[PDB]
Amino acid sequence: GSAEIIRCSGTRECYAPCQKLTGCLNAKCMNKACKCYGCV
Repeated sequence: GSAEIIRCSGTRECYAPCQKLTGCLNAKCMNKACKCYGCV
Protein backbone atom coordinates (compact mmCIF):
# COMPACT_ATOMS: atom_id res chain seq x y z
CA GLY A 1 0.00 0.00 0.00
CA SER A 2 1.54 3.24 -1.21
CA ALA A 3 -1.26 4.46 -3.47
CA GLU A 4 -2.50 7.54 -1.69
CA ILE A 5 -5.54 8.20 -3.98
CA ILE A 6 -8.10 5.88 -5.55
CA ARG A 7 -9.37 7.24 -8.87
CA CYS A 8 -12.98 6.53 -9.65
CA SER A 9 -15.72 7.16 -12.22
CA GLY A 10 -18.44 6.54 -9.67
CA THR A 11 -19.10 5.47 -6.13
CA ARG A 12 -19.45 1.79 -7.06
CA GLU A 13 -15.67 1.78 -7.75
CA CYS A 14 -14.81 2.95 -4.23
CA TYR A 15 -16.39 0.21 -2.09
CA ALA A 16 -13.76 -2.49 -2.68
CA PRO A 17 -10.60 -0.44 -2.09
CA CYS A 18 -12.15 1.47 0.81
CA GLN A 19 -13.13 -1.82 2.42
CA LYS A 20 -9.73 -3.24 2.00
CA LEU A 21 -8.27 -0.29 3.86
CA THR A 22 -10.92 0.27 6.53
CA GLY A 23 -12.85 -2.97 6.84
CA CYS A 24 -16.18 -1.21 6.10
CA LEU A 25 -18.32 -0.58 2.97
CA ASN A 26 -18.77 3.17 3.25
CA ALA A 27 -17.44 5.38 0.42
CA LYS A 28 -18.15 8.09 -2.10
CA CYS A 29 -16.67 9.04 -5.43
CA MET A 30 -16.22 12.87 -5.37
CA ASN A 31 -14.21 14.82 -7.98
CA LYS A 32 -13.07 11.46 -9.51
CA ALA A 33 -11.37 10.28 -6.34
CA CYS A 34 -12.67 8.02 -3.60
CA LYS A 35 -13.52 9.19 -0.14
CA CYS A 36 -13.32 6.31 2.35
CA TYR A 37 -15.54 7.08 5.35
CA GLY A 38 -14.65 4.18 7.57
CA CYS A 39 -16.61 2.43 10.30
CA VAL A 40 -18.94 3.28 13.19
